[PDB]
Amino acid sequence: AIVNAQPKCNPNLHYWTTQDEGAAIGLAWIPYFGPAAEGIYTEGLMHNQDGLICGLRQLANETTQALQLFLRATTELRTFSILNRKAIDFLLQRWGGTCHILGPDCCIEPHDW
Amino acid sequence: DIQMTQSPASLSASVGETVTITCRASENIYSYLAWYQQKQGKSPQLLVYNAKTLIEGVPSRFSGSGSGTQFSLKINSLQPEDFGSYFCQHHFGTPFTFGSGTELEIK
Amino acid sequence: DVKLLESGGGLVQPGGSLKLSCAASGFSLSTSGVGVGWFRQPSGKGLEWLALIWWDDDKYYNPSLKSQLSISKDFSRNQVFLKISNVDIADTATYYCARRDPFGYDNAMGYWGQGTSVTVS
Amino acid sequence: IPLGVIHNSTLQVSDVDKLVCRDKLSSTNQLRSVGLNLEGNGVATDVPSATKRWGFRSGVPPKVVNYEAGEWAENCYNLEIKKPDGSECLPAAPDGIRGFPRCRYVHKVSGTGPCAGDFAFHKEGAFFLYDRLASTVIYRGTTFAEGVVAFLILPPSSGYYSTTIRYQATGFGTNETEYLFEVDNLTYVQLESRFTPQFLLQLNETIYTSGKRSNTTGKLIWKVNRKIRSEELSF
Amino acid sequence: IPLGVIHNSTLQVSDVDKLVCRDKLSSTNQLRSVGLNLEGNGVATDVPSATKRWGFRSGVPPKVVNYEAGEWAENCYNLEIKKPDGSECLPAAPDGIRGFPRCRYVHKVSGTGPCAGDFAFHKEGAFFLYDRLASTVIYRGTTFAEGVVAFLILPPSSGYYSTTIRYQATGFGTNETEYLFEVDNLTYVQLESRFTPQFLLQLNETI
Amino acid sequence: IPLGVIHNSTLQVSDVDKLVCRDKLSSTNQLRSVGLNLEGNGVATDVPSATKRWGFRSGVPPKVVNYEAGEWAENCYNLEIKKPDGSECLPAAPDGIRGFPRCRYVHKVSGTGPCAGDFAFHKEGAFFLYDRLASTVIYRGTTFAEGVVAFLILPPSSGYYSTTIRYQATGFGTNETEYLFEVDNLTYVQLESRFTPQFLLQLNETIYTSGKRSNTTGKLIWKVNRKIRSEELSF
Amino acid sequence: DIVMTQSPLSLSTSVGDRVSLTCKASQNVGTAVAWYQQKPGQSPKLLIYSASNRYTGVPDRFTGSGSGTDFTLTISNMQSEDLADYFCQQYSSYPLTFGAGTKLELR
Amino acid sequence: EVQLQESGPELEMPGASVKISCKASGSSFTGFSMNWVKQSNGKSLEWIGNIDTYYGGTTYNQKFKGKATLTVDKSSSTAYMQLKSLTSEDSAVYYCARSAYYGSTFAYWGQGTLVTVS
Repeated sequence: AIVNAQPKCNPNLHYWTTQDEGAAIGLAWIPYFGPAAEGIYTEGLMHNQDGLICGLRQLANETTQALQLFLRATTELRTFSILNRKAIDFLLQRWGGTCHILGPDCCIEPHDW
Repeated sequence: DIQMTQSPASLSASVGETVTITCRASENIYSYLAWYQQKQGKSPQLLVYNAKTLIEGVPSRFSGSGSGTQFSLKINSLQPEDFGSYFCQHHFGTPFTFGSGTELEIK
Repeated sequence: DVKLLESGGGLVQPGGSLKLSCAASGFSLSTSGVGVGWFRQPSGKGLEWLALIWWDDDKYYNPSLKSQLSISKDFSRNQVFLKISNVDIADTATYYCARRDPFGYDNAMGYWGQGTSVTVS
Repeated sequence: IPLGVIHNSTLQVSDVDKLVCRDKLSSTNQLRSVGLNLEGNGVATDVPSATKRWGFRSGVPPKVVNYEAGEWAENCYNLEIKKPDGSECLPAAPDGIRGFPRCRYVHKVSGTGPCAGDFAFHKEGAFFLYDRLASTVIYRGTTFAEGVVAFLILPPSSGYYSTTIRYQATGFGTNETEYLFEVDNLTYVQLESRFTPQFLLQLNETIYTSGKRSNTTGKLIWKVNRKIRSEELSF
Repeated sequence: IPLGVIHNSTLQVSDVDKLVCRDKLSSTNQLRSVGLNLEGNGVATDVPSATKRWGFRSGVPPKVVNYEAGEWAENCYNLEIKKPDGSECLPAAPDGIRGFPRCRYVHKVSGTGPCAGDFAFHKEGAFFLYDRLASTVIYRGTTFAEGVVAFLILPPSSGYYSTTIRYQATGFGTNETEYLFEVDNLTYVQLESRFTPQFLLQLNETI
Repeated sequence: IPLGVIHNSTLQVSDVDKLVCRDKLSSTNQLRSVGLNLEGNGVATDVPSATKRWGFRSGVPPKVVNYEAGEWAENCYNLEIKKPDGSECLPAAPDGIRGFPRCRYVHKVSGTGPCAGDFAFHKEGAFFLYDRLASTVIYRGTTFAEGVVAFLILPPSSGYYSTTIRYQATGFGTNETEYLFEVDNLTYVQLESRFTPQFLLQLNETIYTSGKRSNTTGKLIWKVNRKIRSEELSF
Repeated sequence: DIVMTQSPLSLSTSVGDRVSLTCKASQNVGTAVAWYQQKPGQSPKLLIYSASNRYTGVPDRFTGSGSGTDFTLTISNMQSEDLADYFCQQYSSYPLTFGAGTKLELR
Repeated sequence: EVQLQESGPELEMPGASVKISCKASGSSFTGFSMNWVKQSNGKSLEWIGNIDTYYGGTTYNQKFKGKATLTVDKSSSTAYMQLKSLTSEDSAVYYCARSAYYGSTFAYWGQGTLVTVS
């Protein structure tokens, strides 16, 4: 539940991705028969359902500080990873705590009777 | 769908009198709010967006306010060109529900 | 009013190479579209074209001499240069660095440097 | 660094003291670091404003960061600018760098000036978006794609053929810097303010037709404002 | 990208709806990405067939991938080929790239021709295997090794000194190219088909 | 590779078959890879001893590793040494390398000799600490900061401006090698043994003051033992 | 490249004479032409601009004319100080070209 | 600046369908994915729908029963809506006007067209 950016926000995200689900032909899979490099990109346009995009722009805005401060702390030149580490800390905060039923963890199922 | 309302159904005022209009939404949408105005025989013009802010070229008299389920519009020192229909709108995704509407009247 | 200046290499053996230069002491040459260039008058002859240089990074050459001629510049010092491969006695001439004079319509270039000359031996 | 979690139709900060499992991180493909176009914040696209947004500073070495797929940019820039002595200015892009995948109007600049600084730097810290790597520095050549990046937790020829407006620079890295649009070997139009690439595009109505079209060995530089064109106002 | 779990005497694809603990991933050192030699599929070893298996295409920039080691290769290749104007063809290997450690018959090619493409590409998409980095492109110089990467979940000087047959190329980037073995500074033996590296090695009975 | 857990006021090695949850890895920021100064083991800092600690060997290619924040190094070294034919010796530092953040006395060497090997090699397997990257090899230019690294599981202008001592080398990579302190364009003093940077700093009591100060077209090189200064003992 | 000619190649003169000179181009210059004056030891100062206007700081005796391939330079009320080599140039196209030149001989 | 051109108001027979259209007066419409709204009988607005300006994909208010045909023709700078099964009670001002999620973009329709039946 966070506040939307105070910049005007353009809700229409005509966008592109490298995602391409499936592989109709193995030739697409083979680099020799692969698409021109820009061909990996695919495109569509997001609409701001549930107000998420303007909030996203604020998320990015706040993130330019959080991220760059981190980037200054990095020693890697091209910082290819980060989110993987975030997944690691998700798990570290989720696991190794005490956890039978009473602790607020482990997604405990209702007891069988 | 989010429901929206506005009041007073109309608001008479003398010219140069400050007025306010208020509106509500059935759920808190974190200020995805907007207001519009029109003269009779004229299309609505956006006045306000994002709850509290104004479309450029809207005079300083206007002021957006509130968030979520409760919000309002104030016009300081109302002028004759400003008497007209008013609307509110939902921007938290679609459909873009509108307020019940209000209209200014001249004293 | 620009103190366009001339400089260049000294006497050279024919079949040699020569570099010539000029500078605009009275003008930054920072206006976009400044045009400068060179021409020569061997033996009291008319205004043979040699080259054009623009502040907009445009270069032109007299194609008959272009095979042996190159334009260079050093704007930080308001400098213009020409280099000529295979210089020989046919290249001895009166020379001038030049600049647009009306400066911006119909060329008119027009404005002249101090004048320089080239000889061989 | 907090991430926005999409839940109950809203973004939520991930940096909380409870990892509620209402959202399940079933895989690493729910992770996102998507780039966003700076332009989508209502940020000015004037070529001079772009210059105004860059720091032009010598400094601590540049970094880039890997980021996720995101929105098309309408305006982006390519740069050939060099120091007044013809020295290279701004590092050439590093290997594997290419311009952003979908800018519709990549602007390009050429010419020289002091071109202050080493890496420039964005004044807001906005990332340049080259292809899939966000940057703290402006690279020569490839498209700048100014933008920002958000991290969130998840629950046809024109796509590259579009691109407009190339111009000369007079000076660089300072408020006095000027830019001139070039078409048909003609240099005109200071791009002073409020001119969309399309505003400029319609001015190709002048090429060999409505004014302009020199009858001389070369271009005369008309000023942007026939009033706009500043026909015959080159000097 | 599926992985095969080794259990109950068979490989099992990782994409199942339960991560059964009959096998335990006690550590990251059970992970494997071992390379396999393309040749182990009965794939032809003819020097021309190698050319027949290479795409010779201009294209999207090359990538390499870190992978676990692998089976010995009997045959692998080196390239010095340049375009007819003497231009370099195929990128030189990048630093840290080196030839596969255990090919028994690294083969080499030199000489010039059109050498079509810039990243070549394997026609099967098979990885070139350069030491611990698999590749989508042929690198100049260093040994290529053909193969594919398998990903699985785990529950002496002759080893590299073997290697034979270096040859000239007449033309390049086509299967019209002639390959000629060089011996005693003589260029002969078209290598067109059915010649093992040892078949070729015994030809030195003429030297 | 063992890591030390801090628990009950002592370090504990992590390479055990039981993971007791008395200690919890709540986040990745409890992990450390901190560098340590080799000198903190009582290791000699004499420039000749430093040469004695390096392998001077051609070999399997060098590697570096990212490491954590840690103690200041009092003595560290910079190298310009080249092979007798004037060829470069020891690889140049890799891009982004800079000298260690806190060396108090970086010792710099210049001159030539056989400079055996290509990768040197620390004889202890100790890592040179360049900025944030530990190394198996000596790099030219930037500060060596010899040291070791440990991994852990956790529960003013002088800070950079300090640095003294630069000297010539005669020969290299062998224990016949000679090193000569240089100040005020005077090369002097073989450095015997046991000379702190401060001992050597004290030798600047002779610069424009107590003796020395050659009266000739250039420096005369005194041979160290006024007895130490070895005034008029240049041959 | 483009042929340029001028005439008369020489003109005898006296004071008060109306000097007439012309410049011809093989190609249609369209008035992008200029005229120049020169004396030994001196640069060839600009006389005519855009086939008609005297260059500023040119005496008002000097006039010029024409369009297309034909242009002129004239001197009303000639003064002996006007003896000079005269030239013209084509600015409508390049490589740049110039007239064969003319001279004046007072006597 | 974009303006959404449309023909004047018109009488229709009952059961009529009407293909409403608007032509943008400029290029910005191409990224707009314009909204449709309605004022039946001069009443406060009902959102009607929107059409993607690149793909022509659409959404509509689910209270706008029987929807409308919705299409786009980017090459014509135009977008379309079609009224269905009309009755006099459906008389309304029909807007091609675009209600942006936020002020970063906007477009509107001033034509005043109303469809009526009898």
